[PDB]
This record gives sequence, structure tokens and C-alpha cells, in this order.
Amino acid sequence: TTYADFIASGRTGRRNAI
Amino acid sequence: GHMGNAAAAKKGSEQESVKEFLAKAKEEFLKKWESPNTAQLDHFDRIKTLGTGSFGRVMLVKHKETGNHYAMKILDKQKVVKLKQIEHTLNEKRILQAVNFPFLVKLEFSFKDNSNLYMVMEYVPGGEMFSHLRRIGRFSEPHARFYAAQIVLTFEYLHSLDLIYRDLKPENLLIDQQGYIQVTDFGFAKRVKGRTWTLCGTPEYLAPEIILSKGYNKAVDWWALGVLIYEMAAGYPPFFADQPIQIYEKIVSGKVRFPSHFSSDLKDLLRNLLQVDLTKRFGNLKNGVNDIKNHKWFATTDWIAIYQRKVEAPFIPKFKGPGDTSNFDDYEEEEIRVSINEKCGKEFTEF
Ligand SMILES: NCc1ccc(Oc2cccnc2)o1
Repeated sequence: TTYADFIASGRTGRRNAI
Repeated sequence: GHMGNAAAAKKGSEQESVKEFLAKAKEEFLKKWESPNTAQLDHFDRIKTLGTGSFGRVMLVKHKETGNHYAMKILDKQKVVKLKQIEHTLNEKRILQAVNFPFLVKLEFSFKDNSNLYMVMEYVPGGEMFSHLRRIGRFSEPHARFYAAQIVLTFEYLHSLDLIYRDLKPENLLIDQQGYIQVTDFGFAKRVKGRTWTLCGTPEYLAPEIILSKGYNKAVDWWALGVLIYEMAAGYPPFFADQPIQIYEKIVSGKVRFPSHFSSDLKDLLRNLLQVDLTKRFGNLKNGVNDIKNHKWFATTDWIAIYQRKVEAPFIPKFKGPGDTSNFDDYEEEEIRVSINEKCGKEFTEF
């Protein structure tokens, strides 16, 4: 699913600015 | 047409009253910006770290004389210099001192010592939107809309001041004790009546024209609103991948996919915010913010009642008392060392 793809991205935690 | 006479009249008057409000607010901001409350560290007891960054950290503190709890952002002057964020830190303080809006955190004190800069602001006890969103999974469309309406009004206010925000995301939105939003970070905000050019923001939330190194304007904030509404309603953002460069390829592509549970009204609003063509993006047209406010997805939104905080919130965070930190994660606690020698005095003279 798209949710599974999101989990696979590894970017589920707090995201830093660039 | 879509509105009969009574509704068209009501809406026109409302829109004119917004203009009247904003003109007064801009006058008040500019007076404060031009003619800008100290304290000192031993006026407060340090309780717990609520969140961390590359600058320093944010701590819950209790003001000794009054017993009031506050959130104290501590910035290490030498790290700020090394991270090239002198102008950002000074600007954030200047903005926070000068703005006034119900969804913008209130700075109560600021001060500095040999090592650090301190910004003491209201404590917002309900935690980050980010945490709640990951925990619940996704927000219903009414719940997402309640939050989105607050960001729409806050951006209408900030843009009227010529301020572009540039780092909207759930991590930067706190929930207060009544369930309303508070914006606290202004580390990338800039006064921009025209255009600006810096690469900044968070990958998932970057507008295409930032990625493509163009001069850009306040419309980047309306793109970011699209991203936020999508993430609140889906539980995940529209553009994601293992590495930023692959996120950017998705952002600039002009393609976005939606969960089957999104309403058609929501999808229409998001296609108009997540519009790669600036000449078509909502918030950037001749009708300005009104294209967003008058969209069908917001038809049930009473904008004045949201501003007055008279709408019942969908979600009221757990609150066991002043000082409750249960809605924040646990962080490793580091001492606040103050050097006997002054660091970076010239760089931060205006703080
Ligand atoms: N930048 C998000 C964040 C990390 C930690 C916190 O707690 C705060 C900050 C300001 C006021 N109340 C609570 O906020």
C-alpha cells in the first residue's frame, strides 16, 4: 500500500530542515 | 451564481473587514518592529527538556517569583556561529517580539549570558501535532480542517506583514490546552514583499520553485499548506522517498496521488494548492487568500469563530496540571554551562 511505502521510506520520524 | 444576494453581501463585508483588521495589525507590528523584557537565568528553575535541535534545546522552566511555567529556548552562541545562523536567530527574536496573533506563541522574556541566548515563551503543553498525528494515524477531514483553518488565518496575517514563513510542518505546530494550534519557530521566516532566493525548508514541504532554484515568493507557504493538509488527512505526506533527491523529483513532476478516502472537495483543494504552475496556484491569484477561504472544503468553516477560539476543538490533549510534560517525548538532559568568558559578544550585540 501507499502507507507501506511510506514506512519503507524510513522518513517517519521528526524531519530536519535542510 | 453560486451565492444568492444575502450570502454575497455577507461575504463581501467579511472580506472588507479582514482588510480593515490587517491594516491595523500591520500598523501595530511596524510600531513594535521599530521600537522594541529581559530577565536572567536564575529567575527560573529548569524542569525538563521538551525538544532538541542543532542550536541548543527547549526546556520547561518555572519562573520563581510568579510560579508560572514557560518554555525556554536555549541557543549556544558558538554553535549558532558555526551553523551560520546568526541572522536567523536575531531575526526570529525580532519577529517574535513584534507579532501578535492567537495562534503565534507569545515571547515573554529574552536575555543572554556569556555562553547562550535565551528566549522564554509561553509553555504550550499539548505537545507537537507531529506526535499526535503519528499516534492516531490520520486526522479526520473535520479535524484536519479545524487545524488547516488556523494555518490559513495565520498565514493571511503573516503575509500581510510581508513575512514568509517557510518551514510549515507538523513538527513545528504545537497544540495548546484548548486544542488550538501554536506556531513557535520562526527560524527561516523572512520579510519579503518581492522575491527571495534561499534554499531552505524541509524536503517533503519544499515548493517546486525552491527546489528549482528560482526567485520565489509567499506562494511557497500555500504549497506547504497543501502538503500539511494532505499529511494530516492521509497520515503521510504526498511526496516521500528514501532520499531527498527522489522526493524532489516527485515534487516537481506535477503528479500527486490521493487515498481513496479523500473527499472530492479535499482533492480539488489540494490540486489547487499543490499546483506546480504559479499562475494557477491558490493563494497566488488575483483573489489571494479568498480562493482558499471560499473553497468548498472550507464551506463549514466559520472563520471569525476560529479566530475567536469559539469552535469546540476535535481533540483536547491530556493535561494533569501546570508543568505537565506528558505530551512531550523524553530527551537526554544536559547541563547549562555558562563560561566565565564572554563568547561571540559582537555577533549578538543586538540580541
Ligand atoms: N519546535 C517544536 C518544539 C519542540 C519542543 C517544544 O516545546 C515547546 C516550545 C515552545 C512552547 N511550548 C512548548 O516545541
